[PDB]
Amino acid sequence: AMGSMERASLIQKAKLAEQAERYEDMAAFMKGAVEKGEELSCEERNLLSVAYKNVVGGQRAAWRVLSSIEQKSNEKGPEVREYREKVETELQGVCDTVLGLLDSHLIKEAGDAESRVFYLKMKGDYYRYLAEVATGDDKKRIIDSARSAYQEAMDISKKEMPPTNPIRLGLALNFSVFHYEIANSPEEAISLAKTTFDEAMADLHTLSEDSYKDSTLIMQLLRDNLTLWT
Amino acid sequence: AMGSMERASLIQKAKLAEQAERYEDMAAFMKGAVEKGEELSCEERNLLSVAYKNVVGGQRAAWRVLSSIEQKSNEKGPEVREYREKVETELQGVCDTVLGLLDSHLIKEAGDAESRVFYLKMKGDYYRYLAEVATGDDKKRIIDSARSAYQEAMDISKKEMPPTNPIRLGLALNFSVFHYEIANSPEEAISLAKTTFDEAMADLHTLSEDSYKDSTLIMQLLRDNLTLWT
Amino acid sequence: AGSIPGRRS
Amino acid sequence: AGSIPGRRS
Ligand SMILES: *Cc1ccc([N+](=O)[O-])c(O)c1
Ligand SMILES: *Cc1ccc([N+](=O)[O-])c(O)c1
Ligand SMILES: [Cl-]
Ligand SMILES: [Cl-]
Repeated sequence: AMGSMERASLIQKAKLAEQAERYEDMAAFMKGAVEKGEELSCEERNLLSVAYKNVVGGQRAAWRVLSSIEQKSNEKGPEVREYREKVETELQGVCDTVLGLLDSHLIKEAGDAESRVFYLKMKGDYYRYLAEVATGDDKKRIIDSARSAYQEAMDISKKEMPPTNPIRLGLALNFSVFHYEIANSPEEAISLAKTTFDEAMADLHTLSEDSYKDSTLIMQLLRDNLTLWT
Repeated sequence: AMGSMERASLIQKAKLAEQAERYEDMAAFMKGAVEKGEELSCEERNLLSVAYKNVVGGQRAAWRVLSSIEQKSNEKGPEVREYREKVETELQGVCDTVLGLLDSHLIKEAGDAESRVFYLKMKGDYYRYLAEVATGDDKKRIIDSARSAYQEAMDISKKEMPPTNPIRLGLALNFSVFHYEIANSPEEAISLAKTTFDEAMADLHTLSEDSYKDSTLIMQLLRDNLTLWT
Repeated sequence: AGSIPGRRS
Repeated sequence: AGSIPGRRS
């Protein structure tokens, strides 16, 4: 529905939608901007990510509420299951949409480390969200798709980015959550978080005051998880 | 889209949607329940009201953000106006839907004071929301439609309900907000809030502990407004 | 100026 | 266990 709107107008309205906390609109505007076919700037990538993180975040929270009610019930009839299935299907649709944008054609055109790692982190995240609700023949393949995207992103970020780079840190944080919550590998999650934190600590001395704030913010999230896991 | 679902299943899913904070779903389920054509119970009326209050509340908050940005701009292009108009149109559509449910045929079948006052209060509220964004030939007629619904509700509640009845109190609260914010009648708003509060105070002695809590809760909201207005 | 919140059943 | 919040640009 966005094909008739200018790319720059879509970006401007995505920013307005964020201010209005209209994240479904924000996502539709950024989907339209992606489909114009041009690569995305750093700021534009953030807008895309923020929009869909909010949309799917609301869906995941609702799914967890309903899944919990459904587990307690296991006679109220089919309603809790039916409605959990409806939310689940809508969530899977959003994840498929984001993954489709990455595959057509954001990732293949992303040549710089900053953009390619960003998109591969996204790919890992949205397969992780699919894995959270998966139960059928493809649960293992979904998990391996998340793992593979995260791993490629990790390999690039370790080669091409300093240990304090916020995207590198956020990727490691989320990959560690993947290990702990999805892959049943809590020791791998703990080891990754610790090594990521320690390598960043040792590189903080190179940073400006503003970069220091950006990096230590995410380092605290790694620490919070380690405190919860150990 | 709800014609094929049982009335009781729609009500059950509206309750689930509230727990999941999926208020657009909740509203659609309760719209489906209304369209089954049977009158609504006290609890069912509350579910209908809660659902649409949340939906339109989100739209009103977004409209105010965008309207404020638009007023500051008055060159960024037509985008802020266009997007404010889009939100405004969606808000008006929701208000029209609720008003359509009240007119077809909730109000005409509502014979008890509790149900009729409840629906007429709703009618006043959703015309008030239309009035908040109105600027054209019909702004005055929209305002008078809100006033007329509130007034009929007030006349019934004063005849048929005790001064501490929570619906009577909430109606008076919202009618006073109408006077202050929409009708440019701050003295009428203050007088209504004061008289409502004082008449309720004098009737609290008749109430149980639980009814006392229900009534004093809304009385505090009247007091909060009076503190802001005087 | 606050109307009825009315957002929780 | 917290992932990146990532909900504010
Ligand atoms: C994935 C990611 C990494 C870092 C930050 N940050 O705030 O620096 C995000 O918002 C997201
Ligand atoms: C309109 C209205 C009146 C009273 C209450 N209450 O909480 O007692 C509402 O939620 C809504
Ligand atoms: Cl359903
Ligand atoms: Cl628009």
